[PDB]
Amino acid sequence: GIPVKLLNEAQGHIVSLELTTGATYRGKLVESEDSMNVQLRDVIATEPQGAVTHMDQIFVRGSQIKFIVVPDLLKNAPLF
Amino acid sequence: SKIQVAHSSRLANLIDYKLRVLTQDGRVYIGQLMAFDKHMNLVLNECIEERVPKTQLDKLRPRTTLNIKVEKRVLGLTILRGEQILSTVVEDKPLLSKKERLVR
Amino acid sequence: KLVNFLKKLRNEQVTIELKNGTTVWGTLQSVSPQMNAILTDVKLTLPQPRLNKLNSNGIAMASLYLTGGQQPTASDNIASLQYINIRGNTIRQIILPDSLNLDSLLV
Amino acid sequence: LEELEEFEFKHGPMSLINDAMVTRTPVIISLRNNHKIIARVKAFDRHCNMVLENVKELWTEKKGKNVINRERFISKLFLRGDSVIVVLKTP
Amino acid sequence: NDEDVAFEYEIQKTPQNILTWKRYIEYWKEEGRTDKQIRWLYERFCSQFVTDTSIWEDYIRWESSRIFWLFQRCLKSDRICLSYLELAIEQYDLAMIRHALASSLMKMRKVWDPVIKFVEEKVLPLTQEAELINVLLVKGFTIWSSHILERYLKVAPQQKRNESLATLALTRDNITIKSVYEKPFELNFNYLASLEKLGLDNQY
Amino acid sequence: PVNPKPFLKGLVNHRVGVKLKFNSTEYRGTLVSTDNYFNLQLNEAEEFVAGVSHGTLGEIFIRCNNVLYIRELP
Amino acid sequence: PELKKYMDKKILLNINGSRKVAGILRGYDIFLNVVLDDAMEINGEDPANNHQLGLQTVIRGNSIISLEAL
Amino acid sequence: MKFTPSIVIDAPQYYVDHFNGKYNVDKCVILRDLQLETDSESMPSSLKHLTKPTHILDLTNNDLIMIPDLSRRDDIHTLLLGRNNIVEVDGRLLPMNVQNLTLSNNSIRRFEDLQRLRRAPRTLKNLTLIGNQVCHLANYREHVLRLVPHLETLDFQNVTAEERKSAMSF
Amino acid sequence: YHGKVTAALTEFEANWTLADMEHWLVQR
RNA sequence: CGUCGCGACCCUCGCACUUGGUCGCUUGAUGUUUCUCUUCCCGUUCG
Repeated sequence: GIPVKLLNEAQGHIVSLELTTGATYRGKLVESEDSMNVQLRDVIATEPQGAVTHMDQIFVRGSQIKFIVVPDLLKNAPLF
Repeated sequence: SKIQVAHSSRLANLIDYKLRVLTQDGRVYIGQLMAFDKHMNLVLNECIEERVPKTQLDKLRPRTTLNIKVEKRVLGLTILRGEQILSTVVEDKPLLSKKERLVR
Repeated sequence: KLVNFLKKLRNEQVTIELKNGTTVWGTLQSVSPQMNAILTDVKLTLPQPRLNKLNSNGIAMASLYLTGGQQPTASDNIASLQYINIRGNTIRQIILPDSLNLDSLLV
Repeated sequence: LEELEEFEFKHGPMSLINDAMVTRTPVIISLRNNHKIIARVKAFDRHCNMVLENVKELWTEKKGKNVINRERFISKLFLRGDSVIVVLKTP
Repeated sequence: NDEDVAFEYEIQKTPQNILTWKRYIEYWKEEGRTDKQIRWLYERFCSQFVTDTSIWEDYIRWESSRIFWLFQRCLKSDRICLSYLELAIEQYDLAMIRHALASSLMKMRKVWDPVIKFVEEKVLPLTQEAELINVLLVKGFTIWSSHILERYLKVAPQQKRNESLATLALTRDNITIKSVYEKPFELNFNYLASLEKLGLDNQY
Repeated sequence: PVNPKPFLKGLVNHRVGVKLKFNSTEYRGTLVSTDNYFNLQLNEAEEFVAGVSHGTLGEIFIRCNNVLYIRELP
Repeated sequence: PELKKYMDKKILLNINGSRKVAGILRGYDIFLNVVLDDAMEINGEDPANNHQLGLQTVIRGNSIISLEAL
Repeated sequence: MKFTPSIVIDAPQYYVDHFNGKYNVDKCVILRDLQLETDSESMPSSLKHLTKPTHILDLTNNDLIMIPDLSRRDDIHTLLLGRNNIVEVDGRLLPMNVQNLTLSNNSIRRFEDLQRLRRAPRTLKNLTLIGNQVCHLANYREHVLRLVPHLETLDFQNVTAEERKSAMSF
Repeated sequence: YHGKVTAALTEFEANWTLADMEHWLVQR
């Protein structure tokens, strides 16, 4: 339904997502899939404890996403 | 005092209602429900997370005289994944936008 | 099969017990095909000894407090909610009304 | 479709539960939280959901360094099947 | 407790604000004041508005034997009497169900079809060789259903006239059929039978 | 070769040890039947926790998801 | 998994149990199973603590948490 | 007017953003210029109808003689009471988690009228007392500070470390 | 009326304010 | 470990639809990982 489509509308923007592990990633959503798999590019990663690190590109499996934070502009999307 | 909702209110009726969404790691997400899914994936606008710190958790034990000081993160427009939801509770109804106050 | 039995229990008082041990006393208003319950005039509770074992029950106590209904400081952490929607995967047990004529519902 | 269900409940492993239901004998269900339930099966399905009668629930709880048994009697109950570890036929 | 008085002063501010009385009642439900207390408050809620029935209909929705007693009062005092037609039909005492409905049609009527089935379908099944020659020789050697049928035929269209006449015959309305017919073969022969059984030999 | 389900259908009427993924429990018993979903029915079962027997159970039905492995016992 | 852009490139996976495996992606699956060539178990900075795994290595997809390019 | 249930139930509720800058998140309940006179046999029982949660309660320009008994509120982090006729500041009556309190242009005349401010919750970060008679008195600011030294702002002027370190020495 | 009463048919058919509390609130 | 801030030096002259750099916190508080308590003035609540 709408929640995955909203993650398609977020492509090209800086998403922030938290995993079940507590790890955080923030970066440009370059791909996303109906399973909520995502690809982030130019990624600020963060271990659950808060130790930051940086990565060029990452793929994240949907099963392990806790939540995804999406740009505020998309509250204007025609989906709603 | 608190909000009452009609007993027939399915999740599809609670769109634009501000929910508290309770999740498998003991945290709550609070925001107006913009959309949902068969999985209970949720879109929460202007979302704010709360958690109970381990320093406050002791205050939940036996002796409204307890006053827990939760820790909060303002998240913004957020998609919750369905696996994480334990339960949802209605916190508030759709309010008038403050624009509507403006007299002229 | 038997979720279509639960769908008949509308407007009847049930004590749902959750996987984490929280007990939800309330009037059952709905059961989705996936066992998502909706209940009204609810009283969440955590059994007495569970409040002493915070390594296992800290998450349960935190989710109970964060419902915002625990304005009562009653022991066993009672929280009162006018409405709750419970995702069906979280249900451990449903303690049914004693007077329920099971045969008429199952047949 | 449903013919396979009537096959599997008759020949397959759940024939134990079916036999216990038909002969009305109590089963000792063992749950993922280490609670036992001793009860009569009134109905079940492929997920091992059950409607149970005369449920007796049994478990240990701990005080300090020793354990005290606890008990409940529940007249009628429904059990979500994902929580079942084992079901044992009472002799 | 104090909290009632906060609504009472509000009633003294503007008593015709219906939402004040509604919120006052709602608080008394939420705390659970007794039935005989809430009755006094609902009767106040009606008495301040005795010119309009809608508040009586909310009262009846809470009083739901006293709801039938007050409904008999509200029928004596017409859309609510139309709403009563299903309850009134189940009383089966036809004068008590029919009089309020015909009064509501007089001050309009929607019961005109359910009561027709109350005649032919509901009342009529219960209200209805050599042996025949023996009976005839012995003779030789020696009406609520009818009223219901007449009421139905009073405003019945031409197509249902035969059905009404047949219902009158099934109600053993010999005199009524004889009177009405004086104003299809089967109807004529039914009038024959009414004359023959009533003993009007010269006309028969 | 022997695929999982043909193999398990071959162990029926032979004694197996079903080790669960939980509680370090292993049930040792005669396999009577199995589901397409790999539920199991054992007879003459013995509960073992960490190799210490909790005695003979009789018949047991074991839900598929609790199982770590089934091993044949010689 | 439109994962093709990683093919024959080196990747580092974080997988269930906080374990990490690095290797060359030689194939993938609907369930996000993956095949690694030249695979290595990683658990520290010290190359003596990291272990060269087998010539071929299949990772069952529900275990993968993230799959990070190198 | 005086407090009645419809007044407290009908009151405009809308989310504001003044505490966040980006998102509208604080429910502001408006009771302004409404000329509610206080009456203990009408007001607190009416305030049992004040919606929950609520975060700013704006009782500006009302005829209250003391701070309303909102002591049962965990949620009202901002209480506005400007231009009211408050005479005494009983810190028991404040909300449990009140952070900002605005007593501008009330009728407070002596430090004895302030003395029970000491009882206010340690969550109180902001106080406004401008336009009270008390603001003209000598050592007024130092008095308010040693009554409640954990203020961060008093009369919209920052409580410096030396002011706090003075106030806590008493 | 639903017609007029007659005995033969009758037998078969039968055999089938603010002021309430305002002043009190002015003194209590 | 991080994070809210606080307060000083370093950026900008103003009518829109993320002010920037840097230092002390010798505590201004706060969240989170890993390792191994007596006593005296006193504020405020409870039955």
